[PDB]
Amino acid sequence: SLLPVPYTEAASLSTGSTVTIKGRPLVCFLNEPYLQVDFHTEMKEESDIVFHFQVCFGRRVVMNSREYGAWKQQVESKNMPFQDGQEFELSISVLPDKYQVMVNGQSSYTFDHRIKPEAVKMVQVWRDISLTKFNVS
Amino acid sequence: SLLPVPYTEAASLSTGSTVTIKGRPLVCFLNEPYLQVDFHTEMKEESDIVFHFQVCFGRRVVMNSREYGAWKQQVESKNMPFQDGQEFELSISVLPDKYQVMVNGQSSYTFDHRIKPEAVKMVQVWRDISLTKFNVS
Repeated sequence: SLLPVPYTEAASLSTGSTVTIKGRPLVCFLNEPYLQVDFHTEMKEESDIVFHFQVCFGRRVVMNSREYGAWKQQVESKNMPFQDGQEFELSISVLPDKYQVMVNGQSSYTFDHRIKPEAVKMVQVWRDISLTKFNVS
Repeated sequence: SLLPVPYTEAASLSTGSTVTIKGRPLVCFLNEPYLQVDFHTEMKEESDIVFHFQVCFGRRVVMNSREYGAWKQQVESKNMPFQDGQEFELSISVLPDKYQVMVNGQSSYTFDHRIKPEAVKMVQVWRDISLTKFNVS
């Protein structure tokens, strides 16, 4: 029932789209496992990133974009709704002005659009998780 | 021919021991894949770490120890012998005073012993790599 990780899926997004991910960190929070979700402009892994969401479980979350190969202004959050050793459900909704990140049904992070979500062609979910579900509305 | 990752093996070390790892990052350096090698005091993942070696490919290496659950003084290196998109051979040798880390046959990092290497009971190799070989002399 596990999906391969790194997980790559071609995707198209617009206002109203939701990306839902169900997974579990591979190790305890003391070990600082990571989760990364990247919305790419092309199927290639080295392409630009419209939205980069990286969790360091139990510590912090960083968000950014990678434009013409360069990381832009990093946004950091210490909000940590993820629970040690538990399965999580993460949903990323495309709103007119921003992305809204729900964790286990709780609004947890937002990121204003820097590039139109229509530029997205691929989503990659990777780092230290097992993945059971991935869906795009 | 691939080994499972995270990879955990019971181990005993002393002066003269060598831990050899052969693997490949799962993604390009632009994506900053990580490699982590931890020498633990017990088979449990949450146990103390005598030697923590973490690579952020193309950026930096950090080394530390985790004693009674707390990270101690971090050591950082910008030395980056690892090559983008290539298979690497990493060897960690236990010398009387320190660990010596060879990357593709080149001495690349050292870390003075903070705890006797005889305290090690397990080695864990994890993060964003595929692993083809793991050996302890």
